[PDB]
Amino acid sequence: VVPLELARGHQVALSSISYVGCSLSVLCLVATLVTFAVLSSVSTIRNQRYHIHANLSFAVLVAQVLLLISFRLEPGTTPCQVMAVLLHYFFLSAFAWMLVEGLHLYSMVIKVFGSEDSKHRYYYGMGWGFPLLICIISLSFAMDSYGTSNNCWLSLASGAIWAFVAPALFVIVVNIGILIAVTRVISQISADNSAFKLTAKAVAVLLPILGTSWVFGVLAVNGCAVVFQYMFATLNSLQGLFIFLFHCLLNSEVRAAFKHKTKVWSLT
Amino acid sequence: NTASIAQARKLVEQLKMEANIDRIKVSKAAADLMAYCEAHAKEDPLLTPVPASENPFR
Amino acid sequence: ELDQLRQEAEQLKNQIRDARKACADATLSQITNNIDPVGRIQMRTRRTLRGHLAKIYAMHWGTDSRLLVSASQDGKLIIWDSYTTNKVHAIPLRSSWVMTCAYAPSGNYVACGGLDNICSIYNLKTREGNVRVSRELAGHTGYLSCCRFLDDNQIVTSSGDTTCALWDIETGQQTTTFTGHTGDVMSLSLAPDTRLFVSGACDASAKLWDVREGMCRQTFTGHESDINAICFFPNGNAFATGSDDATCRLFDLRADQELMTYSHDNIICGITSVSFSKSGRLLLAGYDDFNCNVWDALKADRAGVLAGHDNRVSCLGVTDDGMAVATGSWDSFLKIWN
Amino acid sequence: LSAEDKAAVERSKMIEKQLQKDKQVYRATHRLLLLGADNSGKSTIVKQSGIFETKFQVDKVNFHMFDVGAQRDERRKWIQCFNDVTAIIFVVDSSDYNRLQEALNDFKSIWNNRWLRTISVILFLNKQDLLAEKVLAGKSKIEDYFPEFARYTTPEDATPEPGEDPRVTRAKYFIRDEFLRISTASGDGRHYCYPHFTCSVDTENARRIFNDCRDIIQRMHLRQYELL
Ligand SMILES: C[C@]12CCC(=O)C[C@@H]1CC[C@@H]1[C@@H]2CC[C@]2(C)[C@@H](O)CC[C@@H]12
Repeated sequence: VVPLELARGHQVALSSISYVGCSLSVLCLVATLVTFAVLSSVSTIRNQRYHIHANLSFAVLVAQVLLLISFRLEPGTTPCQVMAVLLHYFFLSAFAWMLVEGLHLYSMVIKVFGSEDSKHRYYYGMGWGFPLLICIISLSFAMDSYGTSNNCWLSLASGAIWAFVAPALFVIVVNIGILIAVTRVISQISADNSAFKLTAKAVAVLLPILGTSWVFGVLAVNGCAVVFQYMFATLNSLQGLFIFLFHCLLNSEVRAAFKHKTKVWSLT
Repeated sequence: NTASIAQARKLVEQLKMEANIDRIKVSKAAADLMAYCEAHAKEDPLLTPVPASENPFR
Repeated sequence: ELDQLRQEAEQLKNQIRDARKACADATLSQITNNIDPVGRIQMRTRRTLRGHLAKIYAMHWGTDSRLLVSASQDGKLIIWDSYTTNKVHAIPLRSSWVMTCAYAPSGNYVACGGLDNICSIYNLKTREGNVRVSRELAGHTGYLSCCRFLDDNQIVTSSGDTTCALWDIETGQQTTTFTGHTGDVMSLSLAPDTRLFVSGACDASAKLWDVREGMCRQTFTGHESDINAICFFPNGNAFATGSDDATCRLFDLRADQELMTYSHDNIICGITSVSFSKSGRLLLAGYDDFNCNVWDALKADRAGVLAGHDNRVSCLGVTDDGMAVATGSWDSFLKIWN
Repeated sequence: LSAEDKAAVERSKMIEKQLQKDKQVYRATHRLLLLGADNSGKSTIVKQSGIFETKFQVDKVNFHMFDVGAQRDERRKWIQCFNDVTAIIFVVDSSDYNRLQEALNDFKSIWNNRWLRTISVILFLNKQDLLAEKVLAGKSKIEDYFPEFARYTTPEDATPEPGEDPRVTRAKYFIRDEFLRISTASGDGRHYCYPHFTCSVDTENARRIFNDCRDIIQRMHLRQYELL
């Protein structure tokens, strides 16, 4: 498909916004990782969900740092192709991890009876490994399509895009279905009583951690892409900022644990 | 009933027994506590820190 | 009659309180000030055991300062060793809720109880086979609270029938009932001499009880709350009681009057467990404020905080040799300090 | 760790394996506490010396019910241990028009417990087949006991049983409203009440307890995820 990313009136104010968003995301994500690592002795941060959060944050952090390094790198040199392979592997891993989070949410809400079953091995095997299998099947046949004269990324006109867009679409449709079901359940619950507030807060919380903002990419690649690239670049990027501000400074569990840890530290 | 009078007699003889417990000055008890806490202080490895050599939890 | 009894039960109390007051002329705080304070204590846990499943209520040190026991809602009793953080036996039992543990002086018998109203002992050192039930005890229509071994043959216990009872393993019969308490009794401790023991109740009172003749020896003043736990001085002439009034006091046997008041403005949560050290200078109280506190028993001055527990503490004990202290909390964790 | 403690570590490993095996059974079971006074359902509900325990299987879900029959009138000093139950089943006679205010008072006392402001309560009902013949004949009309019967209109939301005069539905919703009036004054946290109507010889109780527990767990999980 024709890229049609930016030709004349959208190139600027795109790389600078990317830099600012990546810097803010990396700072907030390293802060979130430090907070998660420090607050690990408390028993309230012991369930499987916080493990998913930690792995997803680490994957997003490493992907953002790798992309930032990728921007400042010459094309047509072996490290560029190596780091492009790493780039698409890490992005696929992040997508798989958000899919795993969606599956966990579906099991926790719709299927409340059986939430606690110690599925650590299956969750890790679904998160990692699957991107590795996709990478090996892709590199068994497609190897020359890992470098472009423009800059070293995954090529567009070669036709080896299938390794990313198809899993993206699968995760997106699964996320849409799960979000629709959860919103229906929460609206049925909230109907027994401020109507906009609960649903708006729920969708805002669930947006930038489950990966539902990637739908804009399909419309950006094909369609009237003159006012949508701005949103596509100014949203998906600040994932670290959104995840920090919504699941470290506003979560109820982490605040109490932090207060208890501060009290313990000040006691002795 | 008879049970009430029995309880009355029981509490009466208990209270009468409470009237003679050979009450003595409480300063003697304080001095005894002083002596016990002073003499029995060396062999307590809680108030006085003990070296790690003579410690079985090292 | 009733009115005559009520009238007579006033001047006798007045004269008893007058006699108690006349004995006192200077409390402990006026005579223990020239002794140098203990100082800062930086005790930290050496190892964490963390082998349980749910909230715990009871713990007890062994005679040789090596083995200890604990109980939880899982219905499992586990004999536990601190030197090599191992375990010896796991005891399942019928009732899923138990709030009583006891280890005999001789490392043979272990007794457990709860609200099932049945007291069951276990023969650890069986002749030929595994560990099984030895003898059940019944006769109380209220929930058992705690029990403490006196010898390998006899055993005393407390229940929810506002009365205390001692039982003989042979013939399993209640030899001498202990009556004279209105509220429920939820605490009981023994003495180094196997002739006297005391218990506390929820009616803000404690009673001195004699094992042999079964006659209440001494009464005690109020505590403004319900007593949760009690202990006994190794010397055998004093003890400390706790309650939910966020205060602890020390009562000596000879004087029969409180001499120490352990109160701080910051603490408002109640007490749960009280134990003494070997020398008798330090006592530890398990507070409801998610932590434990030490107390210089000779004065009124906090000497450190044993924080580090994420849940409410239930039981706390000190080994016989007085070189370690163990605490238990509702988070199914066992913490021992050097 | 010389060549003496090699057996102890493997014995501890065996104990750990046994405890891990027991963990699944313990975690796959919900515990319920059944309250109530005399002349209530009790034996009839349990039909399908310290404490009694019975178990039932519904929709391949394990359940654990508990009750007492020897505790004294003082309900404190032992309610503290019941701080991890899923819900508290409450049973009310509701057939005899007397001895009803005390039930409401103890229900309020249980609801307003400081240490128990986390568990929900399922309000059960019984003796429906006894209410009908006692209300259709006027000898013990409820108006004398509660003078506020005149000021009562049946709620707009209703599911009346077929072939029932309006007086019996009015009495049923009267009892429901009187029971639920005290509940809404406090709470607004993580627990709600749940009125129900079941006969004595029925078999639908398990379904209602199942769905109520499912709703409670769903609400708790939504609280946990901060979404709600
Ligand atoms: C990295 C971004 C930004 C969003 C994303 O993560 C991938 C996507 C790939 C194409 C990039 C785009 C940022 C802006 C670029 C780099 C334009 O300069 C041309 C290609 C665009």
